[PDB]
Amino acid sequence: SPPSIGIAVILVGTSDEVAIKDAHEKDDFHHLSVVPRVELVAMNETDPKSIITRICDLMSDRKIQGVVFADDTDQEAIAQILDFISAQTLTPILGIHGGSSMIMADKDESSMFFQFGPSIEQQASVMLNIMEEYDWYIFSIVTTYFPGYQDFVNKIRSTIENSFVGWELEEVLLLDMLKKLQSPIILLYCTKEEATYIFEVANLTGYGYTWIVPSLVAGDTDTSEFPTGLISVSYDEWDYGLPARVRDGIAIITTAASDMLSEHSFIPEPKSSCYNTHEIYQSNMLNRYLINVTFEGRDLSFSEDGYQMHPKLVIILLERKWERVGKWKDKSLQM
Amino acid sequence: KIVNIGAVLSTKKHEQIFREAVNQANKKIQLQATSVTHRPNAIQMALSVCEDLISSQVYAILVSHPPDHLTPTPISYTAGFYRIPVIGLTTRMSIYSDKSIHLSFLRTVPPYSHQALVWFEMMRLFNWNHVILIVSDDHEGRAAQKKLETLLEGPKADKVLQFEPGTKNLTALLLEAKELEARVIILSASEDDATAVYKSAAMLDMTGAGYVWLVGEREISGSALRYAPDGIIGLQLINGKNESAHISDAVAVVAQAIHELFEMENITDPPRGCVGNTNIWKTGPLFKRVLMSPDGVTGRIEFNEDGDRKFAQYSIMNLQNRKLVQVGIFNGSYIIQNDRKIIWPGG
Repeated sequence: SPPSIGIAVILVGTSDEVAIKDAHEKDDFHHLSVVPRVELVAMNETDPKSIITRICDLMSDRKIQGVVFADDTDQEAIAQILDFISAQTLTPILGIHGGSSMIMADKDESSMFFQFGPSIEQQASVMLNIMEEYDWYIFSIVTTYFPGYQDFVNKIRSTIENSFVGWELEEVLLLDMLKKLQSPIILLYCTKEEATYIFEVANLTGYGYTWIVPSLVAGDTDTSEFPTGLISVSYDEWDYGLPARVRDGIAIITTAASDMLSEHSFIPEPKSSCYNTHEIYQSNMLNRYLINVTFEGRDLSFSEDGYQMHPKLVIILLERKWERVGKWKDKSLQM
Repeated sequence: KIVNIGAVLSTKKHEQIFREAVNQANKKIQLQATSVTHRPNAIQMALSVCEDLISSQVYAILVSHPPDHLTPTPISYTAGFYRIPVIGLTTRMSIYSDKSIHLSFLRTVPPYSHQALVWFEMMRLFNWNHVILIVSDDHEGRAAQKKLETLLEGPKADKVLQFEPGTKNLTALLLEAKELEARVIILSASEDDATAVYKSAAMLDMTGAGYVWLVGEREISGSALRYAPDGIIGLQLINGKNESAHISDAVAVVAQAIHELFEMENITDPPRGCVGNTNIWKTGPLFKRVLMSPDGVTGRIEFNEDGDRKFAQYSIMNLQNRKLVQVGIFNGSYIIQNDRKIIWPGG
């Protein structure tokens, strides 16, 4: 009875295709108005032409309703390409791992690309909640001109402006790539390449002062200048494996399509191909269902700008040695 | 070594100039030209950059937006996988200034947001210390708001009112401008958005004497000029839409920069095609750092921190008797008035 929709689960150097197959192939999406017909594609070539000529060919052979993309790189240019793909075929893509999940604020108005990951404002909120836990109400901020810079500073200053407790923001600095100032708790915000040059001063650090940067600085946690005792916000890349995310992305596409058909009595006609175009209203309706998918009680909603509303975030300490020391679900910190 | 420099230009007439510009630029390395036209379907344009440009080991791609619907995004993203420097020549929308999305982009034209830099001076030239800023809830409009705000911050004078793009009836907003005792009004919208404001303002008597309409280039362009109010002041980028002069200038730029880059050491060869090359051009970021860090056909050629063009003049325009007049010119710092007299709305 329930119609089948075609979801492409594309894995770029993303072993193992077996654990990913078996995990989802027991989820009975009946009790939904729509059930998914999943076709994995294992690829080794991660360039713009290969990714494009994979998506488009899959669209022209099979009826592709959704695409779920997982990656094994730290290349953000992946995400933009797929968000560029999303918009020109008005077909949903979910970047769930790797560069496909490297959050891309400010993207195409027509886009249906959504990423498993948090915003700059969300992790800033987690930082200030860490302080609210252990009473570090005196801090600074030190920022580069790298984008999202102000949005970060804006989020910090906002959450404490609209408050009664005694927050004391010392000094807010904006490096170029040089002055000295003494605050016990800081908030560094920059690129991991520029962070090392900034971290190269008084290896300011190492005595009685903690430093706290997000995923933008921690970067590839499995990869000199960085302080010991650095605390970071990052996405849960330890207890949330690729099978679990492929399966979650499937559930999101399938539930969105189902809710649309149970209300509008039709789901979008899959896209003819990439080459042809001619023969928008269907895309935006599904987009509305895509960003408000409640599954297993768990709220898997998205922002209209492409990040998750409630990402599984973790607070990590820096031997090697980034180690999880806290978890964040909804608006609380269990550390 | 042969160093080829790629281009995505308007028609064959312009690709001709580009190969001629490379020709008159070779005066150890030889520069050769590889050029294509735009592909109206942008997915195929992304594949054309792979198969016709990067397949030739390109060291930089230049991209002209023709006089709509063709953006440099397919070339920026594809070349932006590696970081082969992409030098836009025509498009001015500020989405291309965000370095966290467009990873190797320079452009010999200022973005539209930078036109706020002129209105600032108009205010400092007319003692306008209280403005109402009407902008579209769009990346470009808020780009104007953001830069006008920061250069005002030395934003009480800035009273912003937002409208959703595609809004035909704007009586509510402008009614609120009336309630806010509006005098000088700055507007940042698209062509067909500015048209909507223009008609809504000429129907509650908001274009007459006492009102000052200060406006950029898109709002005094195309459809919007026909219904733009009598007395409005617009802007116009000098040598802006002249694709030739920008090809010539940017070819001179990449030439000098190729020389400076080979003066350095350990410069690798760019990728040869997309399929198989999953890694990044190692000496790419350094090459663009060279490009961002002379004199030319369009003017003092120099870029800011984002790769956007610095030191550009604007034709300052006033709409006299339903016709655009140049009442002045924006040096690049000071703003200079010519012989013609200015007429405000109403007179």
